[PDB]
Amino acid sequence: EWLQAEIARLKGKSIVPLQQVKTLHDWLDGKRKARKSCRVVGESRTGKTVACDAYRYRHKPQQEAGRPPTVPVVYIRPHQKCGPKDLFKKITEYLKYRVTKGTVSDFRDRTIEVLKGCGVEMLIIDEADRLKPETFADVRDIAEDLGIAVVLVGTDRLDAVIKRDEQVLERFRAHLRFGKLSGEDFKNTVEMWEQMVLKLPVSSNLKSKEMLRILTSATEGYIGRLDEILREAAIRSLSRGLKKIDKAVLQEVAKEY
Amino acid sequence: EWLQAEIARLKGKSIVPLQQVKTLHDWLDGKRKARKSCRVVGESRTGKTVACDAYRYRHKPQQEAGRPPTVPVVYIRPHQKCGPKDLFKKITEYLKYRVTKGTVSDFRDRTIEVLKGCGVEMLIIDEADRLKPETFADVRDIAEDLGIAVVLVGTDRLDAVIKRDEQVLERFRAHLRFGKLSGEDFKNTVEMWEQMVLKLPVSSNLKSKEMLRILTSATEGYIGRLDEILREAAIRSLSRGLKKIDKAVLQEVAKEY
Amino acid sequence: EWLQAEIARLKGKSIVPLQQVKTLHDWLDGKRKARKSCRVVGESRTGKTVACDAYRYRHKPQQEAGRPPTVPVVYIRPHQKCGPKDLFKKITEYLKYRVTKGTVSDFRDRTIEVLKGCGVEMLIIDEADRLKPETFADVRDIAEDLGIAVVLVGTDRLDAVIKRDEQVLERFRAHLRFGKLSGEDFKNTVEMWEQMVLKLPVSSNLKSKEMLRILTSATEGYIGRLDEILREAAIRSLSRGLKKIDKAVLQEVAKEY
Amino acid sequence: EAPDVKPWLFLIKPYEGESLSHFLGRFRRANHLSASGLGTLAGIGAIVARWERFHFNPRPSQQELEAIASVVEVDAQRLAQMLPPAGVGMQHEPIRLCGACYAESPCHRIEWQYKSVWKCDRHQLKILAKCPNCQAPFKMPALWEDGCCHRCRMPFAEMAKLQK
Ligand SMILES: Nc1ncnc2c1ncn2[C@@H]1O[C@H](COP(=O)(O)OP(=O)(O)OP(=O)(O)O)[C@@H](O)[C@H]1O
Ligand SMILES: Nc1ncnc2c1ncn2[C@@H]1O[C@H](COP(=O)(O)OP(=O)(O)OP(=O)(O)O)[C@@H](O)[C@H]1O
Ligand SMILES: Nc1ncnc2c1ncn2[C@@H]1O[C@H](COP(=O)(O)OP(=O)(O)OP(=O)(O)O)[C@@H](O)[C@H]1O
Ligand SMILES: [Mg+2]
Ligand SMILES: [Mg+2]
Repeated sequence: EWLQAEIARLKGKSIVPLQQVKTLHDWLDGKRKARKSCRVVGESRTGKTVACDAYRYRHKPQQEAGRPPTVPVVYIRPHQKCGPKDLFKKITEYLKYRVTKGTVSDFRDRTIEVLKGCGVEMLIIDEADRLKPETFADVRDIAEDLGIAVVLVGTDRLDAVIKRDEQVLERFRAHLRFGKLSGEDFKNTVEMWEQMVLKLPVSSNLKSKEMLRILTSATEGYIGRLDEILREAAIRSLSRGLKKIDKAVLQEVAKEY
Repeated sequence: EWLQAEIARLKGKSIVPLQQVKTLHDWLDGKRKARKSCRVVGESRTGKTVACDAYRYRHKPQQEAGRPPTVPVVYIRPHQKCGPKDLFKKITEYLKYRVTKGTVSDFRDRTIEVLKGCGVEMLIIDEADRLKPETFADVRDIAEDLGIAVVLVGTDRLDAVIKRDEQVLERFRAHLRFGKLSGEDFKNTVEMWEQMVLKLPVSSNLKSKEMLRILTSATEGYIGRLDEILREAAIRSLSRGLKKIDKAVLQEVAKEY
Repeated sequence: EWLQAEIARLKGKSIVPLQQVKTLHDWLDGKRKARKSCRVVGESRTGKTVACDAYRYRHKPQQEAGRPPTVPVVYIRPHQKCGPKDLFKKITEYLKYRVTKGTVSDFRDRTIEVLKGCGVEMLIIDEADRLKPETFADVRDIAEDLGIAVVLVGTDRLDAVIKRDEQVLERFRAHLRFGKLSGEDFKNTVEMWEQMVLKLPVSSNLKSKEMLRILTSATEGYIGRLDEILREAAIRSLSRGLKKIDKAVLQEVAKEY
Repeated sequence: EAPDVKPWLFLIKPYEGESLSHFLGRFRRANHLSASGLGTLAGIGAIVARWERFHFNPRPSQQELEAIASVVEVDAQRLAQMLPPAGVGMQHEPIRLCGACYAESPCHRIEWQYKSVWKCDRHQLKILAKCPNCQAPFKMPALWEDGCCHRCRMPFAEMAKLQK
């Protein structure tokens, strides 16, 4: 019945344009035209990884029948304590280059060789604070030896990791900060989320002063929490047979968090 | 499109004949004829790699009709945690004497045949502290066996590595320091960058007291930042259709740092 | 706007040539020549630190082509509970070397190498009483081993700390003392502030008996308070459209102290 | 994950008559592979390091050429044209060169290793078996990276002038 699909929209993930996302896309384009490496910093629930996904999608690969593809933007999330062979394996896999085995020195040479001719312009690294300290040398090498901009993405832990090596601090000195929601921006967001994401059989009227009090204490400005609290309350309302989010179950959900 | 022809120029890198470059080259020559090893130290944005590279190109390898090329000067940047084989392979491939599978004793016997016959007077090792501690045995060996000057280039950490091994500390005791710009020298360099690098269709007059305040705060004397900030501000200005850098656009760029 | 610029001027520092500072510079120059360690003592608002910074800038680094600079005066200020590694760390940074990971014996051995080669004649330590008691062993050691005048600068509490250690007191007995302003000297100095610092559009007549009573009670002879009070009285008066300071407006300010 | 790319390599097109040693050598420079690395990717192990030396003592089987065909995107029947035809005896000791034709197509032709070939018919010139100036014997054709003598650095195209 109709009730079964509705978990899926709620559970299903989506991207909503927001001021913070637009700000990055334009700044990254300055960096990509200029071929300047830089870093993006901010708290872990500000939605940094998602903004970078949205950016990647705007520049599709071009592929002919025979020769290899043009791919302007590369995005990678390293694993914890990611070493040199692991970094080169991820750059190589995001392009689906078929060769899979090799010595660390062979992957190094092979990675430089697939970034060239393939025409990469920007390399984005997410949770870059996971990089094992010696792998920043292979990143400094990619950045100086090829006309490729490198964009490190992380939390305030990224900085503490950068400040331990003058060689790295200086190539990556410029940066942009992802901030939290507040005031009218938090209010307008909430409203967008109701019209663009929840779409329930009857409005939940979230901008009301009494509901914004409950959301603000529950979420403390993180877009992450706001999305999770709202969807959880919506599904949990629909499964109880209500046609909207009930203030009573919004209060119940906000009690767990 | 005239606009496009120019942004692709400002994207690229160039060399300016600063007093610091002429100072290095006049020092290295003494050492070359004297055949003595030495090291060069300084902070990571002082442009050590560029001044050394520019030197390498002042001495084109020569060729007669019969015997192999005579190659007075070699420049190499090794890989992080560089082993003995990795050092020998990179020396050997710079000289273009390609070598097969062999064990490490075979890489050494070939490293000496390619450094002999072919005149080699100086070896330059960039980022010398990428070398594993044992490889210095190979570096000393070469330096003492053949009349080849070896120059080690690096940051303050390089000396922390060297002072661990008294064997190395003594062959490479003499040194030179790359330093940051200041006073009249920063101001003269800024005026040089404007007429030499930027070449914008009307003057911006960067040596003005008001602009030197912004540049001295933004760059802190590193030739790296000075070159980076000015290219970034010129590209940003031209993309807006401005014929010059202005005070407000230079501040909007400097505020990212 | 005019007032805006006068706020932006008067919120900043300046240096006035005064007898106390000319006396310090003649005294320290004798100690730099003769290489004897000594101390500068006096009350906390006498301007000992402006006198020492004014001295440092008369002896800037003398930079040659390829050696480290000669740095006649090194001036440092320790953080609270300064240990043996923090003293070497700051000496090393002040001469622009990068400090890397190692143990205590390494910082000390490296400190002596950068103090040697680089001409160093005098070391000035401000707020000397932030030093942990054991670090004085390293301060004496340098002062005896190398041709270095160490100057300890501080308040009367410094001597209370020093008298706890017979070994140190005897290296650092020679002293110059800063005092307070009085009589003709306080009166003459007030007029120097009007002509060189305040720079408002008409004479405030601060040297008259009726105004000197206000300032004497307000400042008690400390150059610090005199500076601070005449700057606040100038700022406050300019915002109300006066060209000068007057009896009531200066009493309005003084009544805060 | 990738944004809709097809799995790929730096493929190369074979020339009109090059030897299997030379072709594999080009393939493992277009992609940066070692000889045992290419053999491992193909799943035939250390076999490739014989074929680059012309050590065809046991000849390349149909199943081994098909394994290489799955890497290099050339079918087993076009790979077989880079080897001697059935009963055409080759020699794998003296590597040999025309050099006059190396300006028209920079490759080692398989036919220069046949025991029956002594002159190139396109140019009516005697085939070389050493560098005409320094007398050095040529490297195996997989290693023809520079297209010149490895000892005296004379281009193979200039050995056109020094033969017959
Ligand atoms: N622009 C956006 N549109 C819609 N939802 C968003 C957006 N940005 C973030 N979110 C929401 O944020 C949550 C996921 O947060 P996300 O992974 O983007 O955070 P992050 O700051 O990248 O995390 P971390 O730094 O810890 O890796 C999801 O609920 C997702 O819907
Ligand atoms: N001599 C120079 N003339 C012109 N531009 C220069 C010069 N030196 C440096 N630059 C500019 O500043 C940048 C930094 O210089 P460079 O990369 O050579 O620094 P470095 O001291 O070798 O760095 P590191 O020590 O961190 O490896 C260059 O990419 C270039 O844009
Ligand atoms: N000789 C001077 N010339 C110009 N301005 C001065 C002079 N002496 C003091 N001042 C001004 O008055 C202030 C008085 O503080 P000062 O810098 O003298 O501190 P200090 O007494 O040396 O500090 P400490 O607490 O360490 O003893 C200075 O910061 C400066 O603004
Ligand atoms: Mg993320
Ligand atoms: Mg460098």
